[PDB]
Amino acid sequence: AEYFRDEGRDILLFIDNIFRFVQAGSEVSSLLGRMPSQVGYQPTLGTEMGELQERITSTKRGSITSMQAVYVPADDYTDPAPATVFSHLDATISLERSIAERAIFPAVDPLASTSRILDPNIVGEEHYRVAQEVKRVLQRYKDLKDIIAILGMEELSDEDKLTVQRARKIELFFSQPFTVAQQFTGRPGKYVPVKKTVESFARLLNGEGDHIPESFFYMQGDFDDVLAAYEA
Amino acid sequence: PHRVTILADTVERADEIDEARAEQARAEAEARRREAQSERDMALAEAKLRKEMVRLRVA
Repeated sequence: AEYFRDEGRDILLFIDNIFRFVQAGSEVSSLLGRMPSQVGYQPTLGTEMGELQERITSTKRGSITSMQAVYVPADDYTDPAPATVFSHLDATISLERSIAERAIFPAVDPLASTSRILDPNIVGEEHYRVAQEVKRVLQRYKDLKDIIAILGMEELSDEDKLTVQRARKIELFFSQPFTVAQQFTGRPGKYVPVKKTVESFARLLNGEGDHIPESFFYMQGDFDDVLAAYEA
Repeated sequence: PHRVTILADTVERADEIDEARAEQARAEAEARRREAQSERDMALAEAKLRKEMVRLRVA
């Protein structure tokens, strides 16, 4: 990847199971006679991570963006390998089984998917504002689901009905057609720039998405595409 | 001869409040609902919910 970066071309580098890289380092150190550190891990854990992750950076001539996959042993995030991996992370994406099984193909959970770029001084005031209005109605994970479950929605929830409708609309709208799955699901893929995303979600939270039922925000690129589908 | 008692089942018109100027009765139900019926019915249901859901999680 660094060859092409030196050529000036932006590169997307995927590392599958960087935790396995940590484990390989641990085994190499154990076989090399080095004393173990923490839970049997190599003493040179931080430096070994630095010598690899620091090459993934954006210089002036080019950039190497990385999208790694991390496997945590059991569910222990206190483990030294996930901790050292996370010390070199800028964003996390948490694909969820429930979202995947609800026919929404991009299973990126709106919650549990953070980023350090999501602040006004880089993305912009509007982007941060729209990203905060969304994920706020979902901040509860629609905790209203339990009250519906044990109350039959109580036959009336006032505003909660509107916030539930908006949250469901946004959850459906997060899906996007895949240009690589176009030959599988028979649907052209739409590429949505960040400006289109922020404008569409700003309008949806303002309320232009209202008066439109579900299954119309299921699988579309822009809010303009949703409007075109609605009028047709 | 000395005291009069009216065990009336219900009272309606009352020059004290009547329909116009009536205040006590106004929001009186909420005064005996938000902390009694309305909201509180859900308020105690939320206690049942969040407690029940964590009851299996501790098992």
